[PDB]
Formats: sequence, structure tokens, C-alpha cells
Amino acid sequence: ELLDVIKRPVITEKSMLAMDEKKYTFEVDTRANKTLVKQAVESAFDVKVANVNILNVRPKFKRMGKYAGYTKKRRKAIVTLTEDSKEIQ
Amino acid sequence: AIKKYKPTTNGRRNMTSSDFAEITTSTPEKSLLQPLKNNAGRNNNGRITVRHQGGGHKRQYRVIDFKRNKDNVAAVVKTIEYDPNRSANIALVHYEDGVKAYILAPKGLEVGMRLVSGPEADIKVGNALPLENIPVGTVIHNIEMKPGKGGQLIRSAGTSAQVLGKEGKYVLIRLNSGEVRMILATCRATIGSVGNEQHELINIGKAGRSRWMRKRPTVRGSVMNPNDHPHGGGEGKTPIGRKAPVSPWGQPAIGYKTRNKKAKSDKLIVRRRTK
Amino acid sequence: MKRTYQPNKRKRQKVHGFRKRMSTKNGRRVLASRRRKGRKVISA
RNA sequence: GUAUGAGUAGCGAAAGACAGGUGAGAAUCCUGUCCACCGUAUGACUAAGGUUUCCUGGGGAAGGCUCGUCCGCCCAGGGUUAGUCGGGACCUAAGCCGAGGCCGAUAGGCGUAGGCGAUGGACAACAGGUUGAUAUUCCUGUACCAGUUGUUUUUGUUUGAGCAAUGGAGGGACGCAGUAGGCUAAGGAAUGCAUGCGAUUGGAAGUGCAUGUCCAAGCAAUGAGUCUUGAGUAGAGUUAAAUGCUUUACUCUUUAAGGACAAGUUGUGACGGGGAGCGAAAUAGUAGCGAAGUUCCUGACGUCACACUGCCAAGAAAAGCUUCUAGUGAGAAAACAACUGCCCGUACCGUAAACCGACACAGGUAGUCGAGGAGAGUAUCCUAAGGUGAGCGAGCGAACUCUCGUUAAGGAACUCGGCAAAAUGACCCCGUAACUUCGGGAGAAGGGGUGCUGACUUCGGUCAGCCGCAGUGAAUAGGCCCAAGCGACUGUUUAUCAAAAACACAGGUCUCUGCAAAAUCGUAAGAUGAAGUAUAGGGGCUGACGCCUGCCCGGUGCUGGAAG
Repeated sequence: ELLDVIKRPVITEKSMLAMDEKKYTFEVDTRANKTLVKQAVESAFDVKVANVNILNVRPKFKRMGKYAGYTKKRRKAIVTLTEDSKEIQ
Repeated sequence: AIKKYKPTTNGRRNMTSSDFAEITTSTPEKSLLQPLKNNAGRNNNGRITVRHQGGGHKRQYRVIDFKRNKDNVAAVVKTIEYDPNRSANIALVHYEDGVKAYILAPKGLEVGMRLVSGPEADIKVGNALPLENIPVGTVIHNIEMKPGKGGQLIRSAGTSAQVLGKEGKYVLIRLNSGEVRMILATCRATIGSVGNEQHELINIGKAGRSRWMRKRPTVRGSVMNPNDHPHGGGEGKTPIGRKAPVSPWGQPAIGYKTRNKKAKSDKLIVRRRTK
Repeated sequence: MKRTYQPNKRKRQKVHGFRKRMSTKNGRRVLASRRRKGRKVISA
């Protein structure tokens, strides 16, 4: 179903520094392999392997109004390339 | 023989143990060993049934023939070993086919005897004969109860028997403890008394040697509080106040003959003497 | 000295778990007796 | 909800002082200097447990036993990257669930086959660099394991090419104690490079101060050493088979030969990165530049390695692996090149302010590393690498309470009682009783020597000289003897008032119990006893060892009896 693989790019202080070595930080939905993300990126941007790396995130608190609730789980994806770029973001 | 340690400490004043001058090797075989546990007297349910168990060394079985059902093939016996399970020793056996097993070792077996096991085999030590082909007056072990189980009667160290005589059915046999009964005419045996004679002649000495063997201390009766034993209570040392001194459940100790009064064996037993 | 409530993660879910309270006819009594109140945490 | 106690008790073991910062406001925050504490730990790394406490930028209403510009607190943003690490797609121990099944008012209890279950088995990667936080995870270089695509040299599926069993077998495969031998780490000492020469009397070298004195996996070569005898002939067996495995008889062979393992070394890796120290180009000790790589001494229970001798209390399984046949059966099998390799954890604290104790609590917490001078040592005193200065203070120097130091003369007069303190204590040397179970008592008692310099010396010490009240000059380190009850002894005991004359204990004695044994748990199936078999197993009493263990069977229990 591989357009529900990738959601968003991550725009942070390390993620902009990953841009210099052709590395890109996407958010992949839960229960997805490394191989789906390779196939989805090759489908959507015409670039290659040089393997993905995949994280996870434990949630937090926040408090607003005497209430106590978590946030979402996440899963980052730091995809490296060999030969093309993405001046898209 | 028997060692006597020279008295150096206090827990060595009275120690005795065997020389183990009868045992050749110190390695068993791989194919004849099976594991064990220490059940510590505990059931499926896991409660203490038989008291005073558990908390010693480690052991393994040595799988020992009691049947001897190969016949007309000579057996070579080479090495004598040690059991942690039995008071008596064992022996390796080389059948000529290339089949090994362990066999209980009577007195007088040397390294390199050959023991024959058929119903036509002769009368020496260590031969397997059914209880028809044996003359009156021999000394016999591994007497079988039922035909086909292998041995269940007299197995341990330095014990003996005799055949007092035959009938057409059954065979009369004097066991140990003086008594006589009737054992069938299709039961195997071995000619000769069992090996080690000296297991009445050993001081354990320490307490910790009696806890090397898998035991545990037995508290006296009259020291328990009156809810753990019926002898209990009483301020000071007390005599046995109750008539006929009692086990911790009932059933007086000195005197109750307690077979089943309608046992099947009662037709076959003569001179129930020393029990 | 040692006091009691020394926690683990294997023991507090292989004693007070869920898969040991859908394995009797008394764990089921416990679960059904807690759902009458409407308690949020049913078990561990 | 608010008083009284009362602005009282307490502020939870420890050493700070000054200058300069920032700020409305400073003993309590930042920086600098000196001083001080631990240093077998208050130093480093991880397993549990905690669950964002981690980092960056702000804030001072409540928390912090005071203050607070600060914080493990409040707000906002942001950080945990794996073919090789620990776990799964591998195996099994204790135990648990257990198709059928066997029992049982219902409920349900027990159990074969098959499974689940690490604290254990088996398994392919090393060194450095990098950020505000991640690193056998990112990049730098060099490897390894299992595959897939094109090339590489051989055809009946007979095997003469392969593969090859859920079967035949080998192997994995194991205790405790004790010293002996070999390597490496770590350690120490000097005459190998680097800079600079004292402002307090003196010192250019040497007989001088401060500082640094190296390197991987993997691949090639070898090897201090360690273990083990090998060969043939004739038959039995391995449910059919086997060249595999086992085994019986006969002939040789033996410090020989064959085989198996092996810490470690030398090259390469490596023109690489590391380093005492120099030091900008803005506002950084930043970027960038690096000199030496020696010899002797001590040297590991870390490694070979459970290798070796000895002893009895006789010391886990299954898989991975290796062969032989059964079989299946176009023609795969070396080299080269290019690609593929899934899921979960990874921040942080981790002898603690972040775990267990309601607390930022004088308590508890498994494993590894754990330096120097004396020294047997992880003891004790002072220190290296490192980390702390304790989260209320300033004065004054009364009673009284606690913790310490000293005392004239007398030395148990105190007191239920020498309770508490005082005295002995290290190494070497002389000497040592009654009594005894011949091992002991025994460190019995009682005495003597110790520092520094020179000479002699084989070794070991001797001789001479010098000083002090005192020479193991500090800290650590048995008070002894004479009699008597009790218990033989080391052990165990009322967590939280009783540690003994109590219990256990080796030994003794009586009794029951012939195997579907007595006895016990259960309603029964079932199980323990026990895969044991009267030299064994249960029950009552006495408690090493030496000498002994008198009299009564009328009464009560037990056992035997047959007539009434």
C-alpha cells in the first residue's frame, strides 16, 4: 500500500546536518521494515540503496488543564543515498 | 580393608571408612548413565511425605541388568566400580556380540572371568540359572518374585540365601531374616553372595558426613510442643506419660505387627520369624 | 535491612498478570467482579 | 476551621577564605587562586530497578528543612541509528500447560506423545576519529559469515560428478583439594628525545630538576609445550544395509611412529591514526603542526587449564558438528566481479539526591577493574589517576549532658559482680609443668635483641664507633595463672528483651517391614518411599570415649492361644 509508508520529513538541527551527506530524516509508520522504505523511496523519488536506519520513540507527558496525557509513538527513518539529490524540501 | 584415621582433631577421633582397594577404574561409560533428581520426599503435590530427606551431593544412574536374558553367549567382565546408589559394587560386561551393560558384582569375581547365563549353564559364581536347575544347598541372589521382571529380592551388600528344597511346585527358599517362602519354578537367580561385607563397620563420625549422604536431622519426640507430637508438652524433662509410646500420627511403636491381615502371600509363607 | 516490595517484571506479570486470570474459574470471577465497579485498570 | 504549648525544640555525621563577575537584590550562582577529604574507594564499567529525571534556551508563584539570579523544580524546543553486541527466526535442566486417556455430586484432579521455559550449551569485527547530547550502531581503513546473479574446464543418475536421512554411531560432556612449570599484562629503576637555569646560603651537570618514554582484529609463517600406542588375521552384532561404529580370540609393534590441541612470538595491517609540548586567521588552547619508541629487575588462580597428582561425599541433559548407508537424483564444483541480509533494546542515574525504606533519610543492593612508598597482604598511615568541601549561619567561650586527653599519694577500700576503662599486642632468639584419649596442653609460664655510620664479609652475621629519657620511636596487631559444676566437640535457636545447662550431632538399643513392603499426601486415579530390596527402609528413647547398666510380670498396654 506503499504511500502510507512515509509521512513527513523531520526538520531539526541534526536533520539539516544530515542533508550534507545525502541523508534524510523521514517519519515511517509503525510496523514497517527497512525494505518497504527502500521500495517506497525508490518509487517516489528515483534514488537508490545505501541502506536505511530506523529508530523508535517512547512518548512523554504534557500537562495543560489539570489533565495528564501522553503523546504518540513515532518512528524516524534516516535514509542515505548513493547518486542523486532531493532539492524538494 | 578398613582405615582408622589417627586422631588429630575432635571430628576425626572415631572415623572409619573402606580402603576402596577393590575398584579398578574411576571412569564410567557414557552409554550407561542416566540422570536423577533429589525428590526430598516430595510428591506431585510437593509436600513432605517421608521425612528427613534432601540436601547432599549429586548422582547419576548406572543402568544395571537384573534380568540377564541373553543365553548361550559368554560374557567378559573387566572392571569393578562404585555406586552412590547401592551398598554393593557393579561390573562392566563385554558380551562377544559387542553389547555392554552393568551387572551386580558378587564375591569372588576376578577381572577376566567368563559368566554363562543359560538354563544349561554350570555352577560357579555369577551364573544365571532358573530356580529349577539348581541343586539343594547353594547360595543365591537376584531371586525374582514374578517371572520376567528381573531381580527384586536379595540385592545389597554381603547378604545370602539358601534353597532348602524343592516341591513339584513351588521352590522352598530360606531368605535372610530367617524366613522361608514359596517362589515359582520360572524365576532367575545368580549363584553366590554379594560383594562388600563391611558396610556395618563404618563410623560416619561427623554430622556433616551423614549430611553428605542425603539425610537431615531427626528431632526427638518429647521436645516438640503438644501440637506437633503427642508426646510433647510438660515442664522439665518428662517421662512418656501416655501408655504404649506413640509415633506422631498414632500407631504405637513397640509391638504392632501390621501386615495386611488378608494378604495373598499368607498361603506361601512358612515360619514368619524375625520382623 | 531488606524490606519487602522489591520489584521485578517477570514476577509481577507471571503472578498478577492477565494470562493467569483467564486461566482459572477464579481469575474470571476477579475480572468480572472488577468490571461491575467500572475500574479502568483490570489487571497487569 | 482555629487556638495553647512558643516565636520554644529542631534545621538529618564532614574545612573553608579572599578578589573579580552578573543582577532590583548575594556567605549559599559563575570564574580564578591557595588550602583540605576519600583513594579495595566518595575512582571506572555493566546486570536489575526507575521511566525522560538526558541536552539546549528561558523563569522564579509553590517544592529545596535558611537564602537563591540556581536545580533531579516550572515553560518551550530537541536527542536513543546495528548482518557481527544481549534476546527472537537454534537446543535442553528445575517447573508448568498437557490432544487422546484414567479417576471424580457439579465444579474439576492427575498424566503419555507433543510442547513452553536461562541462571546453562552453540554462534561470523577490530583500532581510531567525530557532536550539545548517540556510537563493536555514524565515517576512516582493513576483515569475516550466509546467500543470489555472469564467468571458470566435468554427463547413463550407474555413480565413475553430487546431495544425502526425522535411522546406524562418534562427539559435544562437566566434582573437590593442592602445590610445581611456561607466557603476557601491569609494576620499578637507569647515562635514549624535549625546555630552562633558579634572586633565600650554595650548585653548569656529573654526582641536575620538570615532563613523555607505544599499537589492534584478521591474514601468512612457527610452537615454550601438552595429550594419546599403532598395525594385521579369523568371526559374532548394529530390527534390512554400510567402507561407519562396537566387540571377542591370535600374531606383532612401543622413550618409536602416526595423530590431536596449544597459550603466545615475528612480518603485514601501518606513508595510518597516538603524543610532551607549540600555536592562530576573526570571537580558541580552536584549527593546524610533533621529538624519543632502549636495557636490566620484580612479575600474576589473567592464559595454557581440569593441564597434572591425590581423594571420596563418585561429580546435568538435548541441539550445533562429523562420518557410513538407506535413499533422492539434467551437472555441480573451485576462482573472479557486482548486489542482498528481517523484528526488539540502546538517553540518563546505577554503594544513589534518579533503586528498596512515606523524606534530597548516618540502613540494604549481585558481577568485573581496582595504582605508589614502606609491607605477607586488598591490613594500617600518607598519596597518583580522578572526585568531592557536605543545603542554615555569625558570636560568646557559664551550669549541665554526651564524645575525647592528662593527674600527686594509695592501688579493688567502689560494687550484686574489676561492668567500664587502664595493662598485653610486631618480627627474631633461649626456654617450657601437672595431666592425657599420645594427636595435644603450647603463642603454656618466664626472659632477652631491634636506631644510624664504617670495616669485615661468600652465605649468615660479627666487630668497632655515634646519639637520645625513650631506637617494631607514629597507626594497625593475645592480659596471665590456680581450682570447680554443666555440656564431649565445630554447629543451631525465640527477625524486634532470653544464645544457654536448650535442640542437633557421631555412637547405642528396642520395634515394624519380603516388595503393589510397612509409612505418608490425596475421595480416587496418581505420587513420595525408590528406579531402592533386610549390611535396606520407617518409628520410640539415650546422646563421644572409659567402667557398668541390680530387683519385681501382681496392675495397665503389646504379642501368642485354643477348650469353655
